[PDB]
Amino acid sequence: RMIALDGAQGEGGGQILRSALSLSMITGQPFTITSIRAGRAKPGLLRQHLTAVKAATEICGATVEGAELGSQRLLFRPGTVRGGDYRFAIGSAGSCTLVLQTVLPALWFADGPSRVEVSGGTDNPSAPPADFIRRVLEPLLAKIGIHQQTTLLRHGFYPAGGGVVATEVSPVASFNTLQLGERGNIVQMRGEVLLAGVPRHVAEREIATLAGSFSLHEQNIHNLPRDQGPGNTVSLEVESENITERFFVVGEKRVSAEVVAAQLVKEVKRYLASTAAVGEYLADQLVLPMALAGAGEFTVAHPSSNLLTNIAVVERFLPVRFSLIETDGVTRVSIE
Ligand SMILES: Nc1ncnc2c1ncn2[C@@H]1O[C@H](COP(=O)(O)OP(=O)(O)OP(=O)(O)O)[C@@H](O)[C@H]1O
Ligand SMILES: [Co+2]
Ligand SMILES: [Co+2]
Ligand SMILES: [Co+2]
Repeated sequence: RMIALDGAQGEGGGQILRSALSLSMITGQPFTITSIRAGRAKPGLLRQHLTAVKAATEICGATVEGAELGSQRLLFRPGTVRGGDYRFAIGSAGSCTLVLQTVLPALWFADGPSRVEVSGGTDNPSAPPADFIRRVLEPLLAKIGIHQQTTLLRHGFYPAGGGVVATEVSPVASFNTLQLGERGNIVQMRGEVLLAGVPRHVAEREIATLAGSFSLHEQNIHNLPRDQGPGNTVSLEVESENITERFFVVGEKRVSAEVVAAQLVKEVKRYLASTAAVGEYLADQLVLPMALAGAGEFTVAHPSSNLLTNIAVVERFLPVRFSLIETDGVTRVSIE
């Protein structure tokens, strides 16, 4: 029939819509969603979300209502998913990777390989950076039997954007079972600073802060002598025995370089303070792929609203069921 979704679910952001689009294309099940981001400062469909809808529409030849900027209602009726070479432009500093997050799962079930290229923002503060997708998520997808490779072609910063991200995807031959338990011992911690159109000395200060708190196996400075810009992100990649995570902070307008590294340090020690293998963000991004695979599990310290939202949406579209059991401040998310 028709699946009616409440956009106010969880934190009431764009996540429910992106996950809905993915699952609708895959299952063929049509859906309607009201109150899309209705509680936000900038409510309704933004350029990122509209581009996500337009991308999903082009890929499966969908019947759509309300695909417009600021629209808080969408009706989406999917058709047949087609593999191929796709290109989309957000037209702002909107997250390229979140647009990719939307349509990539559908292409896992295509006839042949596909490629999707999206232009826009590349290092948004509240989205997975292309480097996170490539180095954290995708190695885990591969273990599940999903083959996609993401490449950042060009960096785009707020507010101009102009960045470019592309992903290559092959159809899934066979799904597998990935079971992530405790995080296990730390193998390496790599610190990285991205610079573009901002003072050079900034990077050296930020790395010094990191090394004092963890001692980095790598201290990397990546200058972008182009515009590009202006932009600055500080990352910390945490490689443990059974998993690799990555945390980042975007150096902003007013804030000093000394503190942006410090708040990254706090965020990382928070992750380290738990035995949880998966961070709060990666947790919500593993729900759909594990659901589609029919099995799998992971541990996370504190299940976010986006995590629980993705679970709820999945359960509406798929016959899979998630159990969430907490053991000593750590939550095991498993498919029953
Ligand atoms: N630092 C981070 N590293 C990796 N992934 C992240 C990070 N921050 C956010 N994400 C991911 O980006 C997505 C955020 O979804 P969400 O809909 O909340 O976007 P948003 O930027 O909060 O905008 P809004 O919520 O207003 O729509 C989630 O999948 C989350 O896991
Ligand atoms: Co949000
Ligand atoms: Co490098
Ligand atoms: Co780079």
